[PDB]
Amino acid sequence: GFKQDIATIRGDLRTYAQDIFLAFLNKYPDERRYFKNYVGKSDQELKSMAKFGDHTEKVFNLMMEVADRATDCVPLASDANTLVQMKQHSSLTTGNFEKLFVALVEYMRASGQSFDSQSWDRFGKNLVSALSSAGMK
Amino acid sequence: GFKQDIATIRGDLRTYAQDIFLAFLNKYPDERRYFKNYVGKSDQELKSMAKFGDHTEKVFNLMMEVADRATDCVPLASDANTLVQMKQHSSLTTGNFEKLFVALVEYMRASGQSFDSQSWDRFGKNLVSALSSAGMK
Ligand code: HEM
Ligand code: HEM
Ligand SMILES: Oc1ccc(Cl)cc1
Ligand SMILES: Oc1ccc(Cl)cc1
Repeated sequence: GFKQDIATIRGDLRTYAQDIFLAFLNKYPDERRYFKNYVGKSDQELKSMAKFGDHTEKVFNLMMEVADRATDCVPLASDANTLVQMKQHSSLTTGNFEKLFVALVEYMRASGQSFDSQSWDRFGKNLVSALSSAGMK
Repeated sequence: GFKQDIATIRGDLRTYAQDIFLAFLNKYPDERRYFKNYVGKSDQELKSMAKFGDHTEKVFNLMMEVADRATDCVPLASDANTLVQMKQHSSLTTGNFEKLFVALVEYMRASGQSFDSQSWDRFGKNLVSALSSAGMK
């Protein structure tokens, strides 16, 4: 289930992080406007940019911690508050997060691994509600 | 064949029991709610818990006894009745058992071992029928 999925992702995190974030950017190409120098590039081109791998891994490092600190897929209020207050997130709204989780869930349902995709959908929804509660537009 | 599979499983009952049970919960995550003490725990966390290894083994011990007592993958009526009237199975339906055997067969097919998967599928089918006859919804 959800807890084991965290361990699964953490066991091969860079690969899962890149593949999920790529799924997100390919599903929602206009989301590249938040990220400098990602436009006009194929997956393989992105994966060879030093910053892409480093940054995507850090995002998923933190996502796994938030998920791991959750109870029944409900994140901590302080984790939501940190995500809202991060300067790197100043121009984001809940819809950015919703779209990332739609892509994440769709990646999980399509993959060879027995992810508990329904729990990640719940977690995504609960995170969006928490971000809203913490003051994200 | 089926008889050898019973010997194989019995030979390392702890491991196979835990492996197949987890394959079951992974394929059908909603089933975890029947085991409230296993909720929100990783696979390694679960294996450190006394009752997880002990109770899952006891489940598969009885499964093997039922399997061994069967003729041509047809279990005894008395064994089916034991399963229906166990207090722990009061809120269960044949669908719970179907799912366990679907996962068990999938596990067998995906393992590198020459399990008689078709026989376990048939055993599962015959047991589900027997449970129904014994009054399980
Ligand atoms: C649970 C979901 C998310 C987590 C845990 C998270 C976490 C992080 C972390 C840890 C960083 C720092 C990375 C670094 O400096 O190397 C970062 C940066 C950033 N994030 Fe988020 N993030 C999430 C969702 C999103 C979403 C949905 C977007 C927009 C679609 C976004 C946009 C950005 C941007 C623009 C930066 C700075 C530029 C960059 O790293 O390329 N984040 N995020
Ligand atoms: C042929 C298949 C099955 C056999 C032989 C079997 C046998 C057993 C046995 C021997 C126990 C007692 C374990 C102990 O406490 O020492 C048990 C308990 C229990 N079983 Fe079943 N079972 C089967 C299928 C299922 C299924 C499909 C479910 C639900 C999805 C289920 C749910 C439970 C629950 C909730 C308990 C009590 C929890 C616990 O033991 O900690 N069983 N079963
Ligand atoms: O640098 C990155 C990489 C992935 C995400 Cl979701 C956000 C920022
Ligand atoms: O504790 C347990 C473990 C597995 C099963 Cl089927 C029932 C109870």
